[PDB]
Amino acid sequence: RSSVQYCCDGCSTVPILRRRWHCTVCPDFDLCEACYEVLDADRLPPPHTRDHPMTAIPI
Amino acid sequence: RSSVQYCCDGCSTVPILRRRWHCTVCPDFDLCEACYEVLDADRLPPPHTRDHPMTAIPI
Ligand code: NI
Ligand code: NI
Ligand SMILES: [Zn+2]
Ligand SMILES: [Zn+2]
Ligand SMILES: [Zn+2]
Ligand SMILES: [Zn+2]
Repeated sequence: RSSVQYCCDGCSTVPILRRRWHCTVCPDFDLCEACYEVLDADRLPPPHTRDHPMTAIPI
Repeated sequence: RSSVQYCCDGCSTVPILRRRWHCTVCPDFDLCEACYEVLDADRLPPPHTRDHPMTAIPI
């Protein structure tokens, strides 16, 4: 079956499991826990920027 | 990001990797390689039946 899943925009892991750090500003941007913790601020995929508020959403 | 992935109707693994055994008759039915090889038809969710032709589709 076809299933909607969240894929990390930092590392392309899919599905993100347990929780996803979601951008409140971008249209459709999510990070897994590891990317949220380790991705460098100047290496975020544009147009996401480091000032965008992120929220932890249960999967 | 939101992403369409294939989820196995036999074991619920998602994404199916490599290839998916896809039902030609049902609306949206897929098995991973492992389920296709070892699950008996009585274990598969109605309305899928053993006479439905299945085709291997690369992921
Ligand atoms: Ni949102
Ligand atoms: Ni089809
Ligand atoms: Zn990631
Ligand atoms: Zn953003
Ligand atoms: Zn399976
Ligand atoms: Zn079927």
